[PDB]
Amino acid sequence: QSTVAWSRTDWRQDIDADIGTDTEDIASMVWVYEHYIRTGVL
Amino acid sequence: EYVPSEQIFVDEHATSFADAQYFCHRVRRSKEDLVAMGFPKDEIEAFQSTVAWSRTDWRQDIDADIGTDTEDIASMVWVYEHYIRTGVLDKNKESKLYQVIQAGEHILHTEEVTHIPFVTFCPYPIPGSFYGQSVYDIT
Amino acid sequence: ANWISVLSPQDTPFVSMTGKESINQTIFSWQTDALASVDGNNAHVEGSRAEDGEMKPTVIKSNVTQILRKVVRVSRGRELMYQLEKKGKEIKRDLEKILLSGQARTDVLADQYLTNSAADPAVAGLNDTHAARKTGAFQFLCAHGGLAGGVVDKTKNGPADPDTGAVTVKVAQNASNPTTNIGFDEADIFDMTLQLYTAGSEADIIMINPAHAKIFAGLQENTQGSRKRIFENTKQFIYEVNSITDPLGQSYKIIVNRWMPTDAVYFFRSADWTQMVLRAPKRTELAKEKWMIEMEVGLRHRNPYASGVLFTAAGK
Amino acid sequence: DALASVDGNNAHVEGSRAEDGEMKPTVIKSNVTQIRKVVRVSDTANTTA
Amino acid sequence: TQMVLRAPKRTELAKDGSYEKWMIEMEVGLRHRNPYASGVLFTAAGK
Amino acid sequence: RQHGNQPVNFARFGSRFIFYPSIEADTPYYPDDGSPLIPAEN
Amino acid sequence: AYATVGLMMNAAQNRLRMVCRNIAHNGMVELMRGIYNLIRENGEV
Amino acid sequence: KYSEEVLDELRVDLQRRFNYAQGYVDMAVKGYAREAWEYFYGNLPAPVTAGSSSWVDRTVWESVNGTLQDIINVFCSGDEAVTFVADNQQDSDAADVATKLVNQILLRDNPGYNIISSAAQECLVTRNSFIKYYWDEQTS
Amino acid sequence: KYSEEVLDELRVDLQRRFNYAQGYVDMAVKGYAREAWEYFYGNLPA
Repeated sequence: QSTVAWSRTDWRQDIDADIGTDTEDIASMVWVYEHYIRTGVL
Repeated sequence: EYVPSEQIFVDEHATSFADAQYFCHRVRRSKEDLVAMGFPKDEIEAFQSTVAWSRTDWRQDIDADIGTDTEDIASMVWVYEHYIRTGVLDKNKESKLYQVIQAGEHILHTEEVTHIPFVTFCPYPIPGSFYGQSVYDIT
Repeated sequence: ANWISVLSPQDTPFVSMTGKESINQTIFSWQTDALASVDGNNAHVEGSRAEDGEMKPTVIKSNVTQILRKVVRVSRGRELMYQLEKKGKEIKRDLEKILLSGQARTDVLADQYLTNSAADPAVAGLNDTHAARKTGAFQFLCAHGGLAGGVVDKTKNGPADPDTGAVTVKVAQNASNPTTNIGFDEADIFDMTLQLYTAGSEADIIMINPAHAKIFAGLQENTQGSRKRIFENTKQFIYEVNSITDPLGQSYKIIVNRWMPTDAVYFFRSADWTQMVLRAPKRTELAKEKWMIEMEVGLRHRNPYASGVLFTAAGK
Repeated sequence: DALASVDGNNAHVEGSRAEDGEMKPTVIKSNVTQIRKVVRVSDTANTTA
Repeated sequence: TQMVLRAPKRTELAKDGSYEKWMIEMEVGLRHRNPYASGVLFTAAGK
Repeated sequence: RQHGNQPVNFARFGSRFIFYPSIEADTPYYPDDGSPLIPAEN
Repeated sequence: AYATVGLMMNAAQNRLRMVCRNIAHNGMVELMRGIYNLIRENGEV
Repeated sequence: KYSEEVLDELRVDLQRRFNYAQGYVDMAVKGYAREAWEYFYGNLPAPVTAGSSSWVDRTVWESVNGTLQDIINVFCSGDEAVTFVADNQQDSDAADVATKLVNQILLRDNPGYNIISSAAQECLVTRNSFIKYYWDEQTS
Repeated sequence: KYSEEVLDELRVDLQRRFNYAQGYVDMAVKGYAREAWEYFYGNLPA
């Protein structure tokens, strides 16, 4: 859905494709999850 | 110098020159500049982007001979220039950006650079994308 | 809904692992055979009296380039660009499938490619003598030992290089089962590593069809009891292998590719293989409303005895 | 949609005609939704304390 | 993805006096991107 | 056919009904052993 | 600037001014900044 | 002294929270945003029939531009973005400094114009848009 | 001290990246730009 809505904002891009970056290359972009949470984990 | 869009090639996951990971730009440079950086003993290194250009008008044909002899050093030749953000070295190293300039099955120059000298115009821009809109699609 | 789902299997590791190099002719060539043998004894009695040397210079090898069309015919909205990108991906997949096949270059010219004198004299005036350009494949350039007409034979080992006795193409012999299971032996890839080390290839990559990874996966275990995994309070069940080191000290990284023939395995190397291209993919139309693609490409290999291939079957 | 099978015999001849290609439609899928609970009680009370 | 049509949407049906009622209008739907993309295996071939 | 949720059309080409969408039909179970025809799908 | 009679508050005029402002902020200014960073990081004139 | 069991419990809680948040947000926002973007270019109304020649009327795009032009003429019209103002003279010496700093950081360092244009054009069709700022600590 | 194997790997990676970028950009931009230029002179409507 996060990719569908984006690739449908236009009809040119496809975020889930390979622009040419090698997977082992350190600069290879990867999806990370950032979160802000109010909770007593303690 | 101006640069058409028919001689440009970019990745899909990019939305601006900043986060662009790969950016290519075919150029037509004489054999002189190439001899200045590689293969001095060999100067006979011959060879959609043409269709879109020859269809912008109906007069020019980029893939023709305007009269230049192939052996003449000033004979224009297609070279591939690229800007890539990648750890070609040990991936543990930072994702360094690098400019490469190559010819057919031969690399001529490589160096580091922290800024793309290219600039793009984006009328009616489209957020989250590298390409904006156009009057055609509107009319 | 304003989108479409497409599987798009696009591994293509080989194409990105071999790079590419432009050419200026439909037929390219290189020359490299070997260094001179050792000859063993080389004692002398204070006198040369040579025989003009035993140089025996290199042999000249060549390869041909083929054509791929993948026509587009229009009689989602703008389906043109969609079908165009789909056909582009399809032609890329077809290239990845072909370049790793066992094809053998076949054309009217075999070793006298030049023939500038003749060069098919009966061509001009009628222009309908068009033959079919077929390029050399992977298994053909890796020091093959035959070919079933147009395909490499998968039951005959290759010859030996005069520099040092090495057979870089061998018929696998799974000495573990009584010729019932079609799988690599435990010591059949190490033989390839030995042969390569003797020939000096320095390859460090191995492509494999997922229909064979189970073999290397189980290789980490056995039944005799000399190899077994352990789990010291670990919430993991890693069942995979991605690196091998023969007793000779040669590392080998494994990678999986679904576009390989099941009855074969390959030993690749980055620099030893290069992708020669003459005509880049161009979107255009025929003579004086269809669209089409045309990509002239050829295969080049630095030296046959560098890369290695191994066929999987039972002897008979 | 699903791509087509990969070909391994692309050896077309030079200066020839553009052969008709393989083109297929895009399969579509559909579904439907589903529909409550019962709140049976006395309810004669709850008006006073 | 879980395609929802309307949230529970606390609502009432009617009133006969003290005989109160309440209704819910939950409506959803399920979709799958590709049928041949999520695998399942059962146990069969018994006896 | 040239210029072409899905309505249906049919004509009469002498002695043949011609449907555009290329619909497919099937006949039911023929058996005369005192059994029902068991109509067919599509 | 010409609020006397040239209010300019026309749909087309503003639709055009928006695109020109986009071009300026994403175009010329970036070009000048790049040229400045370039001349400032090479050569002795 | 963070325990791994604590981190596992946190991972589980965060995973379930993300699952619920996605299940909500999808049908809450994105189901509408997708079709809104499709209408932006007039691609949602399909050609029901060839003989119909369903010429679409690009109206959403028109209002979007009519609002975006005024928006940019409001904020991005000035050479500067903002300018802090104080209430006493004891803290006026810092107003100009903070103003210069933020203006430099926003325009002379970042493409504030593009950021604002994107946050605007994408907000009027997606029901919202977001901007974010972090501390970049790059090093060679 | 740049190795030739490093340069070969770089060539392969760059070639595949250019292939993907072309396959995308073509249908993303140029398929529309060609017809837009054709409409510029009114040559598309036949």
